[PDB]
Amino acid sequence: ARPCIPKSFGYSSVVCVCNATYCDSFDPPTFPALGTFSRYESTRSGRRMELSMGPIQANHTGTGLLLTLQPEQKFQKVKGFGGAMTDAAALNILALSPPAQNLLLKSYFSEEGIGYNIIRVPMASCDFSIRTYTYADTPDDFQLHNFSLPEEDTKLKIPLIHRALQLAQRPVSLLASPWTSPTWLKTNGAVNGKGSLKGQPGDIYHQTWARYFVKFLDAYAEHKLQFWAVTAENEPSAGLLSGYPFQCLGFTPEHQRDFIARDLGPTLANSTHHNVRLLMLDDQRLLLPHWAKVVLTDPEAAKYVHGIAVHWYLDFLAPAKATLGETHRLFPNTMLFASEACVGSKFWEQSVRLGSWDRGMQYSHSIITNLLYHVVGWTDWNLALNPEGGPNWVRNFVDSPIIVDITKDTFYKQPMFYHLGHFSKFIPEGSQRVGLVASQKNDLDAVALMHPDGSAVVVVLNRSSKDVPLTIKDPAVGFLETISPGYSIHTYLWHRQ
Ligand SMILES: *[C@H]1O[C@H](CO)[C@@H](O)[C@H](O)[C@H]1NC(C)=O
Repeated sequence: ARPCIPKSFGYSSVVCVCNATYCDSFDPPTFPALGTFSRYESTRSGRRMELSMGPIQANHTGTGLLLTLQPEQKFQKVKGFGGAMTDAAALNILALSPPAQNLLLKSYFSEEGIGYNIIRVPMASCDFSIRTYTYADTPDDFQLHNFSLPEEDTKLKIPLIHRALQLAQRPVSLLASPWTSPTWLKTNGAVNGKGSLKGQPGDIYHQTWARYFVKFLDAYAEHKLQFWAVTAENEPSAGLLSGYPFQCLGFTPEHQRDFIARDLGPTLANSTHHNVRLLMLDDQRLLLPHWAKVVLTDPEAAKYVHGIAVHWYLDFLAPAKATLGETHRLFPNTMLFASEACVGSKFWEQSVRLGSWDRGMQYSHSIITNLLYHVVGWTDWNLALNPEGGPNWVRNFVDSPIIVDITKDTFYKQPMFYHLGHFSKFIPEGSQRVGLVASQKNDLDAVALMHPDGSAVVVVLNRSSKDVPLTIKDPAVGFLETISPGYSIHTYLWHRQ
């Protein structure tokens, strides 16, 4: 029930200011009767997920673009939306006073916020850490007797995850991903650079690494936290590049295939955590469908892979059809999940641009393209970063939906936050993407889904500067007459009975 406190920092739009005693928020969900729709709108001009309502009439007065809901045409069901609880995000959140911390967590996970239901958790350190470390740095301890969780986990990440679940509107799913293994298991004996596991799949090195996954899950289970899934490795292709700066662990598609088939798969299966899902790839989509073909065409490996995790750098171009589309065609029964997204890597662009509407549009656009190409989930990177895009021990290069200003006990909600929210808040787990036919060529990006209870949700993004007259038809209800303003994003919701 609290509006956004706008503030400009010289970019295309504003950020919403939050501190220890104030943050913009929503009232509990209130669903209108059949014949009425709810519209949430955000615009570059300043509007932030503002709610309005209107009628769905039997008569059609519009003569422009028409989007027709086709509920009978069913597609993928949604797993959820969320972000990463990296060391950096945790450090930034915990730098605020407790009252502010709660307003930030509520913004993300609460019904008063945008209802995140997914949190990606790095297994030990990555570039968004203030130091390098793994859970077993003590050399040659192949039985992992000295495996343990550091302060980053027990004092920062875990307590914040518990608080998020507590505030959570919906059940939250945890996803774990490792960047590097202890250095004594790597060919190059370093946390980064070009290096992979030593030996070959099946040996003591590969068996210890797989055991590490189990140890990680055990440790977190001791802290009353269970995981929905883990990925086989974060960006496995990065560890094949000479001089790679961040923590990594190289795997060729063939190496991952064998590691999963011979080590990871069996090990997780024979553990008490057998129900945890295993996602392969967890890398850029331009590596598809090749990586998919190499791993999934091997029965011994395929039987352990539940889905394919993909990453994407919004600042770059990548054909979705040749990657996501082709991969779904070749393996229609293996879910596609976006495990990491980020923007601002442009060498000429600042890592953090407070109030950038473009970066927001890149987020919602990416989510729509993903949804239109079978993806069941979209996961952001760092939940929060400081004004310089840190802390990062190597270098700051990406933005974050929420920026924390510790010296002022305040945090800013970027347009990215709201563009993400237009989906995360209104698309609960179990929602199913359905048909939405455009009557003619247009400049809008749109997607329709059906909630588990049968109600409809349609997101419309206008990345152009011109207002677009629009009519949305639901065969069972009628016509919804509206207008998609230039540089705006809308989420429409309505009962179908
Ligand atoms: C920031 O939040 C409110 C809203 O603008 C502002 O009036 C106040 O000065 C700050 N709140 C506190 C006490 O931190």
